[PDB]
Parts: sequence; structure tokens; C-alpha cells
Amino acid sequence: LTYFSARKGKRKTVKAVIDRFLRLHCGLWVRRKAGYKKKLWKKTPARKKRLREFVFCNKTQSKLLDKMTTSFWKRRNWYVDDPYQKYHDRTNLKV
Amino acid sequence: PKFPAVRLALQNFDMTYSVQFGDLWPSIRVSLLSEQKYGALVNNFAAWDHVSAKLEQLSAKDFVNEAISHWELWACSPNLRCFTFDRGDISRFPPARPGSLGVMEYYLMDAASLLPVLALGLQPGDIVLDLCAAPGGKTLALLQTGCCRNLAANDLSPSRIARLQKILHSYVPEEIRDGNQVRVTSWDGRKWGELEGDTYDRVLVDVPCTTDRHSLHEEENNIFKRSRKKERQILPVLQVQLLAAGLLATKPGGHVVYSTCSLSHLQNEYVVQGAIELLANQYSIQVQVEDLTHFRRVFMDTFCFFSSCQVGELVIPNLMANFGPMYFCKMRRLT
Amino acid sequence: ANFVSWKSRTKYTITPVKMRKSGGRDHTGRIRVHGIGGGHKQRYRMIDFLRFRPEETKSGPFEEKVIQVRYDPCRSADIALVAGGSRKRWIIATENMQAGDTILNSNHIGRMAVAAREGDAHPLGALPVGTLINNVESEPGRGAQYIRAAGTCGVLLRKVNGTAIIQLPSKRQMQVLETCVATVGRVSNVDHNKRVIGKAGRNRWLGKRPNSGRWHRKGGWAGRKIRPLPPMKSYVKL
Amino acid sequence: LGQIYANNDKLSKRLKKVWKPQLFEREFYSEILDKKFTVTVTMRTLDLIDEAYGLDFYILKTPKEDLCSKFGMDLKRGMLLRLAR
RNA sequence: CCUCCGCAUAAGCCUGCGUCAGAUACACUGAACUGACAAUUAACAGCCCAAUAUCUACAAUCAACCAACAAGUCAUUAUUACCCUCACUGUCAACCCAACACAGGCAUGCUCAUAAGGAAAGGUUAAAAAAAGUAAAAGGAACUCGGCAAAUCUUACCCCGCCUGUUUACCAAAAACAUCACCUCUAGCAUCACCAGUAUUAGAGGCACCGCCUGCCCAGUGAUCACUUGUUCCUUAAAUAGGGACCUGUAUGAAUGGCUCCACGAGGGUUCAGCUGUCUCUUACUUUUAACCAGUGAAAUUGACCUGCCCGUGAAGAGGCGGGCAUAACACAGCAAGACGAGAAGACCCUAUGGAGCUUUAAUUUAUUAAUGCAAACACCUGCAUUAAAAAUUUCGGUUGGGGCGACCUCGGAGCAGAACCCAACCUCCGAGCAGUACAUGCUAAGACUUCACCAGUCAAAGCGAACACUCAAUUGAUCCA
RNA sequence: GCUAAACCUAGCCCCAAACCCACUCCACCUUACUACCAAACCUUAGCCAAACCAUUUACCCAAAUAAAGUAUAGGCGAUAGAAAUUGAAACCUGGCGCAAUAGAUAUAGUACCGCAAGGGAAAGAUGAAAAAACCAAGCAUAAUAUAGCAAGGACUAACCCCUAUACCUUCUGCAUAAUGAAUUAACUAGAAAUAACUUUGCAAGGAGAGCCAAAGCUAAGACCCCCGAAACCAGACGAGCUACCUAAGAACAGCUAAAAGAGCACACCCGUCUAUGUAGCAAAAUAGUGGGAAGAUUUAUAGGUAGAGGCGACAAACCUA
Ligand SMILES: C[S@@+](CC[C@H](N)C(=O)[O-])C[C@H]1O[C@@H](n2cnc3c(N)ncnc32)[C@H](O)[C@@H]1O
Ligand SMILES: [Mg+2]
Ligand SMILES: [Mg+2]
Ligand SMILES: [Mg+2]
Ligand SMILES: [Mg+2]
Ligand SMILES: [Mg+2]
Ligand SMILES: [Mg+2]
Ligand SMILES: [Mg+2]
Ligand SMILES: [Mg+2]
Ligand SMILES: [Mg+2]
Ligand SMILES: [Mg+2]
Ligand SMILES: [Mg+2]
Ligand SMILES: [Mg+2]
Ligand SMILES: [Mg+2]
Ligand SMILES: [Mg+2]
Ligand SMILES: [Mg+2]
Ligand SMILES: [Mg+2]
Ligand SMILES: [Mg+2]
Ligand SMILES: [Mg+2]
Ligand SMILES: [Mg+2]
Ligand SMILES: [Mg+2]
Ligand SMILES: [Mg+2]
Ligand SMILES: [Mg+2]
Ligand SMILES: [Mg+2]
Ligand SMILES: [Mg+2]
Ligand SMILES: [Mg+2]
Ligand SMILES: [Mg+2]
Ligand SMILES: [Mg+2]
Ligand SMILES: [Mg+2]
Ligand SMILES: [Mg+2]
Ligand SMILES: [Mg+2]
Ligand SMILES: [Mg+2]
Ligand SMILES: [Mg+2]
Ligand SMILES: [Mg+2]
Ligand SMILES: [Mg+2]
Ligand SMILES: [Mg+2]
Ligand SMILES: [Mg+2]
Ligand SMILES: [Mg+2]
Ligand SMILES: [Mg+2]
Ligand SMILES: [Mg+2]
Ligand SMILES: [Mg+2]
Ligand SMILES: [Mg+2]
Ligand SMILES: [Mg+2]
Ligand SMILES: [Mg+2]
Ligand SMILES: [Mg+2]
Ligand SMILES: [Mg+2]
Ligand SMILES: [Mg+2]
Ligand SMILES: [Mg+2]
Ligand SMILES: [Mg+2]
Ligand SMILES: [Mg+2]
Ligand SMILES: [Mg+2]
Repeated sequence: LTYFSARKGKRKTVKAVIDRFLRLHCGLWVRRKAGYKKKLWKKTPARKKRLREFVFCNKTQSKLLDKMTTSFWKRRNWYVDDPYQKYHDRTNLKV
Repeated sequence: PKFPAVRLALQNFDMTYSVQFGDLWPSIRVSLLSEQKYGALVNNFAAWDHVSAKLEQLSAKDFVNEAISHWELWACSPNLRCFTFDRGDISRFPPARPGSLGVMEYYLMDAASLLPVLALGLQPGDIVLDLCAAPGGKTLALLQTGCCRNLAANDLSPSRIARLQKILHSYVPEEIRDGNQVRVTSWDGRKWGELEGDTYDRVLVDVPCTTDRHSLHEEENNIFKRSRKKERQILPVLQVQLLAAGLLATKPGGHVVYSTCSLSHLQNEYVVQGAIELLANQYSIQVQVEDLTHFRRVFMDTFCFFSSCQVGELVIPNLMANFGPMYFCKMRRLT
Repeated sequence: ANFVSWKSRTKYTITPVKMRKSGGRDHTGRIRVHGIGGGHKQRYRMIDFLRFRPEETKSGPFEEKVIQVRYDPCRSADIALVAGGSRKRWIIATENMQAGDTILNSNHIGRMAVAAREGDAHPLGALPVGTLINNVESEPGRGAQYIRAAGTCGVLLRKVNGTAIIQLPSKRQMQVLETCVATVGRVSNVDHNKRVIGKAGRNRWLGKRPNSGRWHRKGGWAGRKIRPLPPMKSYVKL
Repeated sequence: LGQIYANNDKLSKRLKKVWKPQLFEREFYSEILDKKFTVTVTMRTLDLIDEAYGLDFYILKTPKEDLCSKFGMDLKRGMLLRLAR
């Protein structure tokens, strides 16, 4: 990535990550399963259900995605009707 | 490919078949390179009466029906119907469809391929062996007769035997393919003698050949490939083993047919002669070759024959009747 | 570059003119033509290719006397100095032209075809069909350009309507107006083609530099392969 | 003077391209100057003349940035001086 | 005693061995070093010219015979205009281009051995090895890859290339290139090449003198001519097969192949005769070098060294490690067995998602050029499209001695971890790239497994809705994009 | 005690401010520095990044900040990237800059090198007045005595005795293998973020507008080297060597020859073979022997052809070793 811009001298976001991932404020990243739109005719209903899921990422994956995005993408957003609003905060988490 | 495999076949055939056939070779050569004439073998499990009428509308004639009429001017395998066009007609049959019962009406295959099946004088309640059944055609025709009490299908390659399963399912109902009624195996045919001896009334042996028609056209998995040159050299040896193996399995008084797709007298006549010699010495079993002069005479109308074979009958391709080469030799185990 | 053509003379003269060799180079200074350079020094003799050029304050057919017939370095053909009135000029000599010969130049087209003597220059209209001709003009009063090499003769094939078909020495027919003037007969120095150079040194004297030592595959290209035909190439014998 | 993509696709090769106007020698009459001029024009300027209702109107109305001709400016000066004097 | 040099001009350089006075790559306290002073004097050479028209066919070679070919190195006139003179500059040298006072490079005239110009030896001794010479008994190529070198001055061939000529400046002079002659292809023409040319010409090429052989896809028989045939039309639904027209102004074929042959060659091979220290088998002498004395005084190289031998060890290989042995310390001259002796430059194999040159039937292009068509405009130009030529940019996956012909790269099974899991590279074998039956092969959801990561992949309680989460070992493909 | 060592100040660096230069006379675009005669405007490409490469890959444009690395763009990859909107305070003569290997290359664009464009140095130190001590390497004073990584344990005693396989770096691991070092002095190589941690301030708020915040926010501290290709492109400079050509020149003794790209053979041109030489006389020479020597010959002068190119009797030859 661009650590320092030529114009502003600022860290840049990788726009690929924004197109593919959602960041929850708590630090988790959400993604679609790969190949969920692909060749559904030859796939079992159980497998199709597994594919049609929003899944969280590894610690290592999360750390990668954090570095590849600026602080703007990590801010608390109060969207008017956000389907992922409840998932922004963690409850009853011990260590 | 840097050098086509089909070119090797042409080079190989020209040097050997020219001397074998003389002035006949040009006629055979042009026919081999030209488009193969096909016969429609009607599925008996389907509506045989309706299909026969339909194919008659396309100006196709059942040659075997005509053959049966002129037979009595042993008996051939019954319940076989194959429609072919008249001499000099290039007409193609329409692609086959599924029927009302859910089985396909007819099977498009080489008409000459039925001759080995017809040569084998199938009788009701006969235990029959096919050492090299895959991909099908011949073994399908065995089932069409309905004279097979127990049929065994064998082939070394499970890839090709898988194709047979598809053909059997499409054409033959599950009722007919009951337990031990039709047996399908993927084992070596050479070791069949020690597996079971004096089991089968009739054995059809269709050894691997150079596949003259197929080798000239299809590049993929060609026998004339330099990688497969070692296979070609050991092929005459391998052919004898299989024919011998079939003879062991046959009960005394039983009949076998040896079918080969090649023009080569090396893979036709010498294999038959060699198998008899091998069996007579090693196992002390006598084989009597049954004459097919009457058989060749009956089928002169549809198929042209090369009248110079010491043993068996060779069907040569003609541009009038472009039927693929077929060498069938019928012989009986005396002991 | 600094190249200036030697062809600067504006006034015709019979005096041999000093000429500069090119070497096959341009004004730019780069080679355009290979195999030219450094023969024997030559002097240019200006040739009047317009045979029917009437003198100043004169018109109509005129006669000239051949003073001498002379070798020319610049061309294959021999040249003749010819005098008429108070004018001397260089012309291209015919096959049989001698000193003392008298030659006529006319612009008169005859209703009855005039007898064609070898030395004389006439309009093609005047000349009979089948006469060997030389020094022809494409356009009336343009000047001779076409048959001027040694031992070369054109044939007046036919004359239609104010037009004439001539055969150039390459056996190619050319349409020419009847008013155009040609010189009768064959050009001098016949059997020029029969000359033998004999040694490499002679061509060097003539100003011809030796051919490149590079080996070329073929003068003509290879036939381009069409889409279905490629399998039919590169057959290997076994 | 610009660049183009080979077959109007950015994935193909980028090439230098020059678009040139079509040029015509045409005769024009100035009634202010009472003179005929042979000038190299395009179809655009002919259409501009037509809409301005004559060469004189075209020259006088059109500013310097639109004319883009030194000769046009000289014509303009000529006509303005004629009108002034 | 040498002179293969000299003197001058040109070119180049620019005061660079004249005088005086000083300090001081052999040296003179003298040098060409430092400072000051002086000097090359034009007749030689350079530096030229009023205008406008106009004139100038006939070489040179003792220029006379004779003979040419490659065709040549020097000429004015008419009219107008015209009266002031000897200015300016080079002129030196022991000299220039080669980093140097360099065995090299350097045009011309005269001298063709000097009338001009120079000195091979610092002094000594007379070792080895090294270099150049001279002489050699008897033998005469026995030497050697080879008569290389030397001596002697030689024959007859073979191969290659006709020949003279040219080529890798600095490892190849040749059989390579060119070359007369021959052959093929292209072109019907002017004012900047070709060319002030024109088809007996010009350009692009091939082959290599000459000389001798090698030449038909021109329609077949029968007696220039009839007739099917070939080609085109029409009839025929359309054809089969019938009706009509033409093939009768001419054609040659090979940038084809072989064959001797004269001359020639620093070409490659063989050979006769002689000859010679090449050799048997080496020796003597001279010069250089050498060593010593005097002066001046480098370079590669160098971890530090107080730097031995034998055997062993270190996969070979030890001055230095182990066991033995040896051993006062220092020069000088030889030597090349070791110090994987020293300096570059190699040759071989492999590697790099490192380069570059060349080729093409690699991919991507047609910006350029040429032609064509369609617009515009009333042939050129412009825009668009198409076709070619010419290029341009970029690349050349992995395994398998290395090379050719092959094979292989993903998934499943066995040898194969004897018993949780995992794990046997390479190899030896097999198979897979489907298919069949449903059509709730609907929806949703606890908990789990996981091919050692991730991505993927797998099982499933309960519930909603139905009914009374298929078989098969694999039977498969992310993102983008459409 | 020699060679040496030592020094402080010429000057320079970054800013700030301020808008610079420009005739004694004479000469100077022709061969510049020579008194005096008939024609400019015209897309940069490429390296490089994408771990190849082919679309693509930041580069000033009218002045801070913030919006914002946001909208957007993009083999939607690498990466590129706005605007609406907000808002800007003005004191030159200073330095936690260098001090002769530093700071300018500079004592000077000089000497020197190169045909040219072009490259490009080194160095000085007395005192108010010159009209006045010791220390690097290398050596010398003062060569050496069995034996061995040069020392250590020691010892009365330098050595003798006993113990001890130089240093660095590389290879999957190993050194003893290989790499690098004559020695001395000077010079010569870890630059920054998100996120975390530590220490303060304030605290459901923090921050000297923007931004963040379900104990956070603000501030500080604390992590990211040096040298080296063959290349590619753009713009200049080169044909005084050489390849070829153009203009106008010059040279070729003697002897045999019906007389010549003839023969022998000088000068001249070339370079077959051997020997010498190999930091040489020489970055290609010398001696002998050779090939040619009236010609497709050799050679002096001036001019021309220029790198996506020239030129070539093709050797991938030559185009300033
Ligand atoms: C020429 S094909 C038979 C043609 C087939 N019957 C037909 O008509 O379509 C021969 C077959 O025999 C098989 N085969 C070869 N060797 C065999 C063996 N040893 N035992 C059994 N089958 C064998 C081949 O794999 C091949 O499928
Ligand atoms: Mg000429
Ligand atoms: Mg050639
Ligand atoms: Mg002096
Ligand atoms: Mg004078
Ligand atoms: Mg003297
Ligand atoms: Mg001396
Ligand atoms: Mg001496
Ligand atoms: Mg000696
Ligand atoms: Mg002797
Ligand atoms: Mg011998
Ligand atoms: Mg002898
Ligand atoms: Mg010997
Ligand atoms: Mg010799
Ligand atoms: Mg002697
Ligand atoms: Mg020759
Ligand atoms: Mg010669
Ligand atoms: Mg020669
Ligand atoms: Mg040479
Ligand atoms: Mg050489
Ligand atoms: Mg040589
Ligand atoms: Mg040749
Ligand atoms: Mg030679
Ligand atoms: Mg010595
Ligand atoms: Mg000495
Ligand atoms: Mg040194
Ligand atoms: Mg040892
Ligand atoms: Mg030891
Ligand atoms: Mg010694
Ligand atoms: Mg050592
Ligand atoms: Mg690369
Ligand atoms: Mg590259
Ligand atoms: Mg796992
Ligand atoms: Mg594994
Ligand atoms: Mg359930
Ligand atoms: Mg890259
Ligand atoms: Mg400095
Ligand atoms: Mg400096
Ligand atoms: Mg010291
Ligand atoms: Mg010791
Ligand atoms: Mg070293
Ligand atoms: Mg020049
Ligand atoms: Mg020159
Ligand atoms: Mg000339
Ligand atoms: Mg002479
Ligand atoms: Mg000669
Ligand atoms: Mg000679
Ligand atoms: Mg040459
Ligand atoms: Mg070559
Ligand atoms: Mg080569
Ligand atoms: Mg150079």
C-alpha cells in the first residue's frame, strides 16, 4: 500500500478491501464465502446454505485488513437503518 | 502434434496392405478415409414394430430379415433387426431418441459388427461370454436376441466398461439386468481360463486390434503413437492369449467367434492358427474351424467379402457399402 | 547537405562540360543507389534530342551536314556533330552515318508517304508503316526519350486517325500522335551487347562498384499460407 | 495531437494520433476593403461566415481567441481603421 | 666505426640545447632546469581580379609514325568602365601524432651514398640458464603432429577455388567474399540521386571464366482436317442429356545439374632429388644477457609468520593438528617439486519470473508508408474503414543426464507407518474429469470435524413447512469480468 | 631523531529579506575576438512499480488547514485521486549548520584529460612586529642463535618446560574449504506509519474549529541500512582513426617481355611463417622470411554520409585503442 502519498503525505486505503469486507466497530471483519455465486446447480443444499453466509475473519486476517484501511473506515457510524447495527458491540466477552 | 499419429497409420497400412490386397487396396484405401455407413439396430425392449415402420419410411431395408429368407435355399442368432440403406446411398439415419417406455428406439453402429454376433448361432438358455465387451455394440446385440440365460461382460479398462454401463442402462431395462443375469467385470481376460473352465456354451472374443478405421481418423489415444509402439509389437502375442483364454472357458462342443477390426493377416489368420497350435500342445485340446462359405454367400448383397482367407471371413470396406473391416472366425471345441 | 548538382549550364554548347560524379549519393549525402563510384573522369557533351529545332529567325524543313561521328563516354550510342547554317549541335548517330552525310529534318506530314532514308528525321505521319525508327517523342515537340540506346530500333506498327502505334524495343506498344518526330533507322554501335568486359577491372573503369557479399535467400518472397492449407506443408519423408 | 486505443478498448495498444482539418482555397470579398482575397479555410469558418451574414461581419464580430488567425486580426485592424477614419 | 640516412618544402607545434646569471630515468655544478636579455627583415610563399552578353568538336604519352580505349589535366571575343602602386601576414629551434628525449606513424623534391648526419661498448669478469650468430667428424629427416627452423634453393601430382583482387585494425588471408561470363526478377520514363541516362538501358538479385552434354503438362487418336473432349450460356422444376459459341494472329522450356580442362595460389595433402646440428649426440667460439663494482631506480604481490621431514588424521588434500624424527645462527648464486604459486582472460554445467543481438508460422499493434473503397470537396487534401509492406513493444512456466522421441503437473485408491492422527520425496501400478433416481436435491438452526496455514471442504440435534437434508472413492476451478 | 604530527580561518550551508545583471577606447557570427561591398513555434519517451509484461504506474500552476485518502478512477490489480465547503496574520540582518578528506567542485570551472560534447583536481597554517618538548604507520638508535598462529601458565632467569588448528564472511550443517584484508590515519552504512505498550493531563467526555469517543481522548517516548550490473529512453557531440564516396593532386628505379588487372625485382603498400618481446621500443612492435608492387594500385589535401543510423568485394567488418 501507499504509506505516504505524493500529494498529501498520508496513508492510503486499499479500495479492494472496502469492496469486499465490512468492518464492525468492535474490530471484527465480515466477508462472503468464495464461490457462493458459482455453479450452484452442482452443489448440495447444505453446501449452498454454507456459502450463503456472512462469516468473520481470523485475527491475522483482521490485522491485515486493519493495516490496509485508514482510520476513517474504523469510526463509529450511526446509520439510520443499519442491519448490522447490533453487531457493532460485543456482549459478555471474557478475554 | 509435431507429427500426426494418423500419418503413421497411413504409412504403416500402405506398405503392408498394398502387397496383401494388390489392386483391391486402392478401393479399400479410399473407403477407409471416407465416411462410414451406419446401420440402425432396433432395440427389442423398445417398440420394435413402430421403429421398423418408421425406418422403412426412410427407405431403409432390414438386411438380416432378407438374409434369413435366403438362409434355407445351424441357424443365425434370432431377434436381430438392422436397417441399412441400399448400395450407393449415402443417407444418414436421424439421431436416436428415448422411447415411451424410457429406452432408446435404435442403436447406430457398424452393420459389419453384427456379423460376429450372427455367426455365433445363439440358442435360448445359453451361457455366453464376451471377453472384450466395452464400449458396446456387439454385447448389446447379444442381449437383443434374448437367448442369453447368463451374459458376462469383461474389459480390462474400467473407463470403457463405464461407457458400457451407460449403454446398457439406456437400452436394456433393469428387469433384464438382474442378479447374475448380466454380469459386468473389469478384470484381465487372459487369466479367464484359470478363473472358470468349461462354463460357457458360446464365447465372443473381440481382441484389441490396430483399429484401422479409428486410427486413421481419431488422433487421441492412437495405437500408432510412438509412445504406444511397444504395445503394437506385443499385440499379436496378446491377441493369441485372449483367444486361447476364451477357448478354455468354453465347454466341449461349444462354439467361439474371433472378431478383429483390422485388415492385417497377422492379427486375423495367424492368431487363429496360433491359438489352435498353442491349445493343442499345452492343454491338449482340439479345435475345429467351422466353414462360413454359406454365411459369406448369404450376406453378399450388403457386404463385400475378401475371398482369399484360409480361415474366417474378412469384410473389406467398399465405397458403395462403407462398412468397417470385420474379420470373424467361428470354431468349435471338439474336446 | 553541401551537394550542388553539376547540371547548371543554361546555354547549349558543343564544348564538353566538366561533370561531377555522384557516387550514388543524394543531396542529403546518403546512398540511394549502390554499385556506383569512381571510374574514369568524363566530360558531358550536350545532346540536342529535338531533331526538328529550326534555327533563330528560321522555320520549315532544314538540312544538316555530318561533320564527324564520335564515341561518347556518357552513353552506349555514338554521337554525331552536325552543322546547319551557322549552328553546330550534337545528335545521336544512326547505324550507317558517316562524315559528309547530309540529313534532313522536316515537320511536313505528307499525304503520300515519303521514302524513309536512314539519316533523316520525320513526323510519324510522314513515315510509312513498318519502318524502323528511333529517338521518338511521347508528346509533340517534347524531345526524344524512348529509343536512344545503341542498336535499338522501334517499329511503326500502324497509323489510325492522327494516332500511331509504335513498338518500343521491349515489345510494348505505345500510342503517339502523328505530329511527333522520329529519326529513321537503327541507332549506332550495333553489337554493343556483344562487347566483352573481360575483367573486373574494366567495370571499375566504367564506374561500377562490386556487388554486396551478403547472401540473399531469394529475390522473390514465399507464398503466404491460407487458413486451411497449413497441414499440407512440411511433409517429412519416412 | 493525442493518443488513441487501438480498437476503442483500453486493454489494447496506445498509439499517437493526429487529427487534421480539411482545407480549401476559397475566394472572399470584403466590401469594407473593396478587395477579393484567396484564403485557406475550413467548412467551420464558411458556416461561421454564413451565420454572421458575410465575411466583414464575421471578422468584426469574432474576437481574437475564436479567430485564431494573425491574418484575421490584420483584416480586423484594416476594417476598424476604415470605419474609424 | 656506422649511415635504411641526410638537406629543403608542405603539414603540425609554438620559442622548446642563442647570450648572461643563479639553485643544483648516470653525470658533468652542466643541463634542453630557473630568471633576464636578445631574435625570424622579401624578391620566396600567402593575400587576387569591374560589368553584360558571347566563344571554347579534334587528349596525354619526347607527339612524330603506329596503335587505341577507360575518351581525357589548362583557349576567348564585342562593347562599356578603368590610371593610384610595392601595403599587410609566415620566415626561430635539437620541432609533429603516439601519456615519455618512445626500435612505432609521418606527403613531396633533391641527394641514391654521401660534401650531409651519427656512435653499438659506465667499469670489470668470462659461471649456469636464456637470446641472436658462426663452424663442425661420420651419417643425412633416423627429428617431429608436420623438413618447423636452418641449409639448400627442387620434381611430379591430388583436393579446393578459374584467374588479378578483398576480408575479421589487435589470435582465422582461407576452401570465405568479390570477379569476367551466364541466368532470374523489376521498370515505358525528364530538371537534386538513378540521370542531364532510356529496354544493346537502369535497378534488385543468383551463380561463378571459357569449353562439352543436359530442354516440353503447346488436347488425343484416325485420315491442315472431322470429333468429343475442355471451357462458357440456355432448355430442363432443376437435372441427367440435348441445343448454340470458342479452343487456329502463338509455343519453346533450367536464378536447373554433371563433366573434363589452361593458367594461377604465403590455400590443404602426398612425393622425387639434393641439402643441412632437425636428429643420432652434441661441441667450440663471438655478441647480448649474466655476475661483481659505481650511479639512478620500478611492477605484479603481501592476514600475521619465530615459515622443516616421515607416517597418520582431516570424504581428497597439512610448514602450522597427532605420533615419531630433525634442528647454532646468518648471506650470495642456481633450481622449479610444493606453497590447490601470482595476474587477468577464459572454456563447462546450473540459476535469475537479469539483459541484449538475430529469426519467425510467438503474442499485441498498424501510429508510418502504399493501395483501395466510402464520406467531404468540387485530380489533391481531410475523416473513416479494409488490404499489404515495413517495422515496433514484449515474452519464451515447472519436473524428467544433458540431447532427440516421449511422459508428467489437479483429484481418488494400494504398496505405505504393522496398533490414535500425520508422515516414504523420487519411483511401480491403478483409476476420475461422469452418471443414475428424486423434484421439499424446501427453509432455518445448537453443537462439531477439517487434508497439518488461509481459501476451500464435511457432519448434524431441535424448529417451520412437507411426507406417511439420494447411490457412488474421486466424478472438479477462486477473484475479476460478461 | 628522521619522516612526520598539531593548528584556525579562508570560505561555504540553510533561512529571512529584497524582484538582479548590462559603454574606458578598440576588436568580436568570416577560421569569433578579423576597419572597409549586390530564417523560430510542432503530444516527451523511458527507467521504474505491478515481484514477468502487454492497459496502467504520484511528479508546481497559484499558495496554510480542514473536508479526505472521502466521492471517484483502475489488467476494479499495482495503484491513482478530487471538488462543493471551511479557513489563512504577517517584527530580515538568524542558526542545539560545516570548519580545509567537512562545508560549494572551487585557492578554479583553473591545471590536467578528451577531436568534440564533456569530465574535472589537489592544496594553506610563525609572531604585535621577519625594517626582529612529547605522539600513527615506516624507519634509525639497536640484525640474528634448536621449536613451530607467535601467546598463555609460568619462572631466579628473554628463550628452553607444559598448554594452545589466525580473524571476517558464505554455503541447508561443518571448518580446517572458499571469500576479504600490506599497514597507518581520516572518511564510510536503520530514515516512517497504522495498531499496540509506557508515562503525564483532562475525563463521559478529550482536543487551541475539522477528528474521535459504549473510558475515552490529548501529548510525549519508543520499530524499519550501505555499496555494485549488464541494460532502456531523451537530448547533444563525433568520419583529423577507420568503411565508402566527392573535388582537384602526387608517386611508381632497373631487367624480361608483342606488350597484359604479364613475370623478376627497388622505393612504396601489405602482413605468410618463425624467433624475440609479453608492465615490451610498442595498449600489436622488432629481425629474418614472405604477398603485391602501371593498378579492382599506393598516397597527401579539402568536403560528405551519424547511431531506431551510417558504411560494408558480409568479416556481424569498420564508425577516435
Ligand atoms: C477393439 S476393442 C473391442 C471392440 C468392442 N467389442 C466393440 O465392438 O465396440 C478391444 C477391447 O479389449 C480391451 N482389452 C485389451 N486387452 C485386454 C485384456 N487383456 N483383457 C480384457 N480386455 C482387454 C481393450 O481395452 C478394448 O476395450
Ligand atoms: Mg555513364
Ligand atoms: Mg554473393
Ligand atoms: Mg630558459
Ligand atoms: Mg612574390
Ligand atoms: Mg659527417
Ligand atoms: Mg652507447
Ligand atoms: Mg655493461
Ligand atoms: Mg649457455
Ligand atoms: Mg656435420
Ligand atoms: Mg619419420
Ligand atoms: Mg628425402
Ligand atoms: Mg620418432
Ligand atoms: Mg621453412
Ligand atoms: Mg651452418
Ligand atoms: Mg581465388
Ligand atoms: Mg596481381
Ligand atoms: Mg591473390
Ligand atoms: Mg585488412
Ligand atoms: Mg586478425
Ligand atoms: Mg594472420
Ligand atoms: Mg564464392
Ligand atoms: Mg594463399
Ligand atoms: Mg639474475
Ligand atoms: Mg647496483
Ligand atoms: Mg607497488
Ligand atoms: Mg600429509
Ligand atoms: Mg604435527
Ligand atoms: Mg636463494
Ligand atoms: Mg599455509
Ligand atoms: Mg526478464
Ligand atoms: Mg526489463
Ligand atoms: Mg485446519
Ligand atoms: Mg502433503
Ligand atoms: Mg430434523
Ligand atoms: Mg516489473
Ligand atoms: Mg574542499
Ligand atoms: Mg574537492
Ligand atoms: Mg611511531
Ligand atoms: Mg612447543
Ligand atoms: Mg587478498
Ligand atoms: Mg569529413
Ligand atoms: Mg576523412
Ligand atoms: Mg573524383
Ligand atoms: Mg617500373
Ligand atoms: Mg603485375
Ligand atoms: Mg610480381
Ligand atoms: Mg574495402
Ligand atoms: Mg559469414
Ligand atoms: Mg558469424
Ligand atoms: Mg571506441
